[PDB]
Amino acid sequence: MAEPLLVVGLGNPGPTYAKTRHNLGFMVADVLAGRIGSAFKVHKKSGAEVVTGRLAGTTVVLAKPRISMNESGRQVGPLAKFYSVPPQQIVVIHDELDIDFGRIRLKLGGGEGGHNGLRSVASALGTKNFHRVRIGVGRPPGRKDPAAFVLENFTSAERAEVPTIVEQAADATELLIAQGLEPAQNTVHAW
Repeated sequence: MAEPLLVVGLGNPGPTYAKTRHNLGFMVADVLAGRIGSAFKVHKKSGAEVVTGRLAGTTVVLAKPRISMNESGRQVGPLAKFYSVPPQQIVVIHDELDIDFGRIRLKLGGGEGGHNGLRSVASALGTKNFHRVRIGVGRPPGRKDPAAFVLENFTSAERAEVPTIVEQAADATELLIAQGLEPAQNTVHAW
């Protein structure tokens, strides 16, 4: 056993939320599984969905939580001990408010901003040192509040651009793993 890696995506359960701005993390994950072969199934001694296999040159483990978020770290902590994994070999995908609509950036460490799920995770592990993949959506109209703006649907002109963007994020995840942080930062960035 050469000591593996663990990849994770964030979102909420049901038909009611399937296509809001806050569910982007779920969409990129259904695609990666189609590039491997099989479908999901529940892990009984923790309670979540999992898939195992081969990718970009090495041994990998994939997942999706099943609870409302201010309650989502009670299943991520236990899963990490069952297989004996270090904190520097963990990767996570989510949505971002401080960048324009159609941009991507990579990172290690720092502050959590305004996402509720990110804080629940670092509080169960005991530290803030893990890797991240950011995707932006913009700022609110006038005097409209930030927590109500992310639960709505997209407008019509933004709707014909979404399937193109989901493809570019998957290609970028395979490169971090097979080449490294500093060099992969030189092809995708600006200023």
